[PDB]
Amino acid sequence: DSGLVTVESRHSVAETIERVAAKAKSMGMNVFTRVDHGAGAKEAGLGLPPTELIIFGNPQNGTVLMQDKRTIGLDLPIRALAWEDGSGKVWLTVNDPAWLAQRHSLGLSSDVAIKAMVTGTGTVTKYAAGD
Amino acid sequence: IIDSGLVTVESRHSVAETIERVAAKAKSMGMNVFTRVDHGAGAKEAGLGLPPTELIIFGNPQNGTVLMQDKRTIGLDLPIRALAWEDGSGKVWLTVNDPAWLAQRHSLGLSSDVAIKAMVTGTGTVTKYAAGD
Amino acid sequence: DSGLVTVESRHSVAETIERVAAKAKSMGMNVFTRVDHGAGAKEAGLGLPPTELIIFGNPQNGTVLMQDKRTIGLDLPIRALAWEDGSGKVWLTVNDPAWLAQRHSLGLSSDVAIKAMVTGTGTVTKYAAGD
Amino acid sequence: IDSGLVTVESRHSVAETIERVAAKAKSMGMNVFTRVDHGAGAKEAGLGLPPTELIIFGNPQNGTVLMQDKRTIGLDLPIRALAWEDGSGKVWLTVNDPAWLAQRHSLGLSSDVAIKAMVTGTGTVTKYAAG
Ligand SMILES: [F-]
Ligand SMILES: [F-]
Repeated sequence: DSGLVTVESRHSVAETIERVAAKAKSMGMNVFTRVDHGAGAKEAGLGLPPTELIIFGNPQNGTVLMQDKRTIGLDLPIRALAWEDGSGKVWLTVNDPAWLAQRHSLGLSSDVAIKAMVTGTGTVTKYAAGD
Repeated sequence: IIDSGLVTVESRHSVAETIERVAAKAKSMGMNVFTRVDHGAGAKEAGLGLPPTELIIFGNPQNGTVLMQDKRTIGLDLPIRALAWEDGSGKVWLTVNDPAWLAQRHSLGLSSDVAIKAMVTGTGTVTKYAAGD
Repeated sequence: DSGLVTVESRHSVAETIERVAAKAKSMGMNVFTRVDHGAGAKEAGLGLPPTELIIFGNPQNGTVLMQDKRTIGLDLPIRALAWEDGSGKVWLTVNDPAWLAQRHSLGLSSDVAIKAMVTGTGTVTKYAAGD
Repeated sequence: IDSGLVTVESRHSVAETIERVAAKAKSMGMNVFTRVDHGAGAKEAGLGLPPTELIIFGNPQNGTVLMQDKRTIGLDLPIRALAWEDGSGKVWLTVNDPAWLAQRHSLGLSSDVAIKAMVTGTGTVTKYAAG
């Protein structure tokens, strides 16, 4: 399994990302940065449809994860990719937190924090992609 | 130290200097530095303990765009990420993704082989310089 | 004579910043970062209503200004501040580019770039603050 | 009258001067918000500009106090510093005079301590970075 969770969005790429930020902030998560992959492609002289990455998370929860296995800090804070395919359909892609826990071999001390990350990712993803 | 696409080497420098060496070597190769995330500082703002731990995000947009033209989902795992972190015994480690592992995860095709090899070269060169002396 | 331009916004602080970003990108400007002053006050245990800064600009235009007087790079890229007052009213505050031209003693070689910055700041502000 | 710009010569390259700003600032408990490579934006624009980099950093607790007095100073916060190399190879570090910013936004007497802290923070960081 890849651990990639991709859902269709009812909004454009820009609006989907702003819905991720708005919902993450309202649940007390910080927004760290946004990486406009589409704009980077345009400056390289290459073609790419709208593609944006947003990085967000709750450092309280992420710290407990890293206290168990520090290498998960490579994959934190939470990342979400909104992108438009060639047909004009918009998708929203995130990591399955349980898959991330398996990747870094997290233990029982991370259990509550993983479920918090599962709930946070699901709530933000469902809100941002739905109406 | 390799497991599940994670590559970890020991660094001869502090966490801060290791991240500075990542940024310097990447910029000298024409790559851009996108952001830095101080996980250690975030732990302190939360009132929790954590040794120095810092993430840096960098890469070459020309190479990354070619990968995303193949499978867009790899844009979730780009730009390149590196984590410098100090353990309890005072040792400093540098952890990066194996680019060939990230290519499998997103099922990249033959048309990405040149760009994947370039990503492997950039990752290995930055990591060797940052952790070495 | 502060060189501050402040107009009422028809949108919330978050929505006003989103409209700044969307309008800037559609005009070929890059978005460099966003600073959530209000969230920074909350992390410090202090009170502050919604307050957000966004930094954006066109490097082609900004480079011309810095080729003239490099110190203007301290005040570039373009900055915009959306903020809510105690009554709930939202404001959008930007620098007058002509005032920025005076602060750094720009010359005739920057005239086209200053006009472009005046046009860019004016177009982004009216769109974001207007409905 | 005045410009409010303080420029000192640095003994280090542009990149090293900026990294020394970040290192000193973070050691004092300030956050680093972003860096803007003006020189890279010039090369991407196809224009010639020597190395030029901006860094944005500050103490959000001290910034919040100032913004509680006059919110518009949030347009000019967090603290900004510009390292740049001239045509002869000399590197300069340019910052805002915090007292000049207090004048610009008409800060009152209640901000005087917070203004002094910004003066101390700016001077301490700049002396280390350029010296
Ligand atoms: F601009
Ligand atoms: F500050």
